[PDB]
Amino acid sequence: TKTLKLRIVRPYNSAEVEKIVADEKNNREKIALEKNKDKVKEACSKHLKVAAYCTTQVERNACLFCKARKLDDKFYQKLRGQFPDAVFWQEISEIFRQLQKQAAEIYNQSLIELYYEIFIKGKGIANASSVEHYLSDVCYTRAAELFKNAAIASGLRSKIKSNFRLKELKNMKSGLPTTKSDNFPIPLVKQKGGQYTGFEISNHNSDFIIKIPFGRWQVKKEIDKYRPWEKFDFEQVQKSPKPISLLLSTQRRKRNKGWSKDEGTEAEIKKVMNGDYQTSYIEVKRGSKICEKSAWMLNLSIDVPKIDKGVDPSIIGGIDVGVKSPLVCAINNAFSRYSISDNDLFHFNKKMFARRRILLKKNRHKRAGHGAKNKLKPITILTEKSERFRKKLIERWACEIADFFIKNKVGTVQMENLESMKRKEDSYFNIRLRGFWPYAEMQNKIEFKLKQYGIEIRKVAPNNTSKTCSKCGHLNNYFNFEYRKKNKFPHFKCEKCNFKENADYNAALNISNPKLKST
Amino acid sequence: NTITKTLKLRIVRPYNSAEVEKIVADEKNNREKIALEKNKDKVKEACSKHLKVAAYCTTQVERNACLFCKARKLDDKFYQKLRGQFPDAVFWQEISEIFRQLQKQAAEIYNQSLIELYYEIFIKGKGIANASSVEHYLSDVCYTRAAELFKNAAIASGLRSKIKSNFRLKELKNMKSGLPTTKSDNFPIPLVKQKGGQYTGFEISNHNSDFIIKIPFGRWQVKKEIDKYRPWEKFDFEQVQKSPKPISLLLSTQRRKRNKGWSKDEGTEAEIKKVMNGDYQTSYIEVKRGSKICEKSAWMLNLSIDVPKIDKGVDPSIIGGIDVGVKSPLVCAINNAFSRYSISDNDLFHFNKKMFARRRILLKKNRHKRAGHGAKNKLKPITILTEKSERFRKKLIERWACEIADFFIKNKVGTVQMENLESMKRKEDSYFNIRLRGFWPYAEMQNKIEFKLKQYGIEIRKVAPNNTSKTCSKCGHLNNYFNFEYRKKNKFPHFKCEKCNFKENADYNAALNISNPKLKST
RNA sequence: CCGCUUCACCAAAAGCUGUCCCUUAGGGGAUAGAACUUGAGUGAAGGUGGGCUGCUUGCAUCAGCCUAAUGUCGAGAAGUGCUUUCUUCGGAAAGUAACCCUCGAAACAAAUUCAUUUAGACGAAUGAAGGAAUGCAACAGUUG
Ligand SMILES: [Zn+2]
Ligand SMILES: [Zn+2]
Ligand SMILES: [Zn+2]
Ligand SMILES: [Zn+2]
Repeated sequence: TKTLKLRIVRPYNSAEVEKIVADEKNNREKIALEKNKDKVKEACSKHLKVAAYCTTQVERNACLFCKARKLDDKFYQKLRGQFPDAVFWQEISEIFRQLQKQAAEIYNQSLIELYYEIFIKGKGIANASSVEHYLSDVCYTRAAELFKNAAIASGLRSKIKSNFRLKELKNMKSGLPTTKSDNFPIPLVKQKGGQYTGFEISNHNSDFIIKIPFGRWQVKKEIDKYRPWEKFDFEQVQKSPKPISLLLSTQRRKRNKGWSKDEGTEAEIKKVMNGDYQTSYIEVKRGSKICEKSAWMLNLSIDVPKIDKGVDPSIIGGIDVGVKSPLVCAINNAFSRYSISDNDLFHFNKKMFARRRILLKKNRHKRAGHGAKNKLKPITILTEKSERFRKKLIERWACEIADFFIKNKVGTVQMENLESMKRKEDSYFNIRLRGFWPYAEMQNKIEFKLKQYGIEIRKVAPNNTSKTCSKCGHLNNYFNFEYRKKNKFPHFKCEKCNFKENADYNAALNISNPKLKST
Repeated sequence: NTITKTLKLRIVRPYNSAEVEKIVADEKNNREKIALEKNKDKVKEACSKHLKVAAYCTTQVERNACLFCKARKLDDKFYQKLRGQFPDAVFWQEISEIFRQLQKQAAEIYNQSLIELYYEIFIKGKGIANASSVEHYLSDVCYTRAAELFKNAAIASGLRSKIKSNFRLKELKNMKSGLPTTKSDNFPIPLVKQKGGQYTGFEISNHNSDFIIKIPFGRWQVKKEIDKYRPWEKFDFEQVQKSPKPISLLLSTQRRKRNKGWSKDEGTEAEIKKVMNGDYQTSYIEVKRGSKICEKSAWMLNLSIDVPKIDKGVDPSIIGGIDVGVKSPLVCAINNAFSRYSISDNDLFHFNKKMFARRRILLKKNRHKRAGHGAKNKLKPITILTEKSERFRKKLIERWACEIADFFIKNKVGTVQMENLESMKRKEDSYFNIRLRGFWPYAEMQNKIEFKLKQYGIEIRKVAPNNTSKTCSKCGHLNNYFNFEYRKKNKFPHFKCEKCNFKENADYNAALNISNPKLKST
């Protein structure tokens, strides 16, 4: 099962109507061009670099040109009068808010009525069959006769059946969590197996076209003063449907910043469109980020069974020591990296050193009579307990690396060899931690943890890492470690590739290189 | 006309009687005399409170290296003797399990009454319910249920007043918010008794320079069924009028007497002093638990009080304004007398940055840090440091608010003008929102500054907030060039007018706009 | 050690200027200048550099105490997941114990009990009942 977040700029009614939209958008754009001959000098971005005569590019957010490209609902209303089946952005966003508040009201009121029905009249003793009877006989009919698409009512039946828990609240340990109606989409479920193909998603220019079936939604004569939204009907699909199709824009915003694309999900959407990857859920709500809380995205939810893979020796991992981290892990194929935390061990050594230097100043003439026997008594118990802490921390690190590789499904990791490891000046060790460390138990515990998950070890031990780039083995021999402390450990810039890289990840990439062999 | 407040104080012990308390006070005096003549000057640590009355020694100590005060401490076998001697007397363990049962039952009845009233308003009533219907259904359901379980009327009227002050009807009418429901066991019992004119409330008695409150209560009895599923439901709570047993508590004040402000008229010690002196009749009594300290939680107590407003020289002809700054957190601006206030002395954030580094290194990889023992323990260090940092933040905010109020009383402004909240979250010239991503809650800050200016009768006017960082203040010349990235790339300079050459602090302009009275409110 | 503080000295990847291109939505790359700044750089000094209790809280100091504590564990089985059995729509029951599964566990000091090798000290406890600093600054709170 998965949840996949895509965006929408506009509906897609037909071909020629959105053609007319683009054409008259460009027509107002060229009217803004030919009118602004030093009437404004903001030089909207794009508009200046394409064909214009303006002075200064301003940041493309408060300039006059895109407001002209921002179309008007007078023109949209005249378009609606030529073509009544050409619906637009405000119409679909009103329908979004209307269905969202509809489902939120029906959901919350049916929850509280179920809770009351079970626990105060019937005294808390019934079955879940009565819950399903309330579902089918009350809220299925309510959502199917408030809007005549019964599949949405079945999806709400599924949603409330998941969201209402009888046996939890039987002990009254908590309460029913209610929303502020900004956290609530609409189900729009179809069948999983075969017959209901699912939302008829097609391809477009690096983007998609959805098809969501509906009815007629006659705009009512009485637009209610108390109720600012409910004026539609959403008539029967079995009598007279009219499926709304929308343009699914693939722009994923990165935390209120510009337009970006993430491509770990586009292949999954293509797998939906070929015929496999049988999704059944289109959640329609706002985004959870800044300024996407007003623009309506879409959420495709999918289900796949647990198809296990295991590990394979084609994937070849690497484990290297770090300078900010005590260790790092790297895979030669994908990005797929992993740091190891430092701060807990750092604060622990800080407290241990502070305790030691406290005890080494309030003892020097204070505990008399014994000599340095009972002066040395409390530091030893500290050191056994510190050693047990270091052992448990190393076991936690080994289990973390094992979980990392098992999620990444790596068959074998090439781990850098031990005597070569300890004789390294670039490590996090031998800089602050001088030499006081049990390296061999760490290696043996890592190997035992990995072989518990069944992953072999290689001992490849190259001649010179930490300055050879993974893209091209230039052997950038100006990376002296003295130079690195002289530049306070800067990035690794492979100058022949113009390859600026986090300075230790490439060192971990050299250990994952399978072309060099073991020892 | 009046401003509400609460006072949080700690319960020391259940004050029992006059005779039994005379017995225990004389027993403390007896132990003091016994260890007075037991020590034939094997001691030189007579504490300061003892050198005046019994001094055969050398020096003074810090009132914890004493022995006579240590002799005043009472054991627990003598309390078992007092348990056997007086079965009518009350003691901590019984009162604590009473209050735990009361917290559990009050939370359950509060949840059941909230969903009951939501049902009888919106489901069966089809949403057809004005506010008078809601009060009618409050009195119809919640008071009847609470008097059906608790034979007290005080707890019943308290639950009705608490649910009335919690069921915010208009937001759940137009679907604007979420239905409340509690989760925590730290749920305070409301305890309302009225106070208007021919009634007083709870009988505050200053017996011997201390504080004794008197909660009316019935004669509880021991249960018979003790089910294994729910342990704490183990009492009966019989009727006040058939069998009154007033639980009377003692609240600590010895720490408050040693403050700088105790012989004054404005610090909260003077409100406690007037509560001792008859007036400031309380009405609303919360019984919380404090920090979990040493296997036995110290139950706090909250005392409502309707203080009259301090006059303190108010004349709303004078007008001042405040902002959010970039060098100071808050800057205050006087319209005409050219007076400015700022606060630019604290080292608070390396502290909150070490905790946030610790939270992030716990949070982002929680998978093996402390697993196998629930999620209440898995976030246990985080909860202690978040509560302590929010307490530090609230106390710094209240110190800021008192400095602001002292400034405005020093410059005699009768009414202050403050920004709209919907703009304050979206105001990126702030000293906040650039150092801090999602940390600070500003609604509580504004509530504290609103209350602290209300404490001198200075009113707070919501204003038109639009583009205040660039509109000038000496003359309204509308210098709309002073953009955000323009401000960053000029190294955060002075704002200067295009034609006044008004080179002054930009945030000080951003409040001297609001300090000019010509802005209409909203 | 210190990604602790102060002082002094020192280096510039990160920030600015300026240049140039590419879409210029997000911004991406390099070359010369300065130190506001930075530094997990150097030297002198001191300093829990984590907490707990001290009677509502915070900072600083002080008295005593805990710390492997960002740790490690105790008990369970309300819930999540998983196995088996049934109606086979949909859930139940038995477990299992992996779980952002549930409840918990360190911290002033008098005094008391029981026990320990020989009145000293340790252990297990006991557990509220004004036994507790100084100085500044405040001190409506819950719920949503
Ligand atoms: Zn523009
Ligand atoms: Zn390379
Ligand atoms: Zn004394
Ligand atoms: Zn101006």
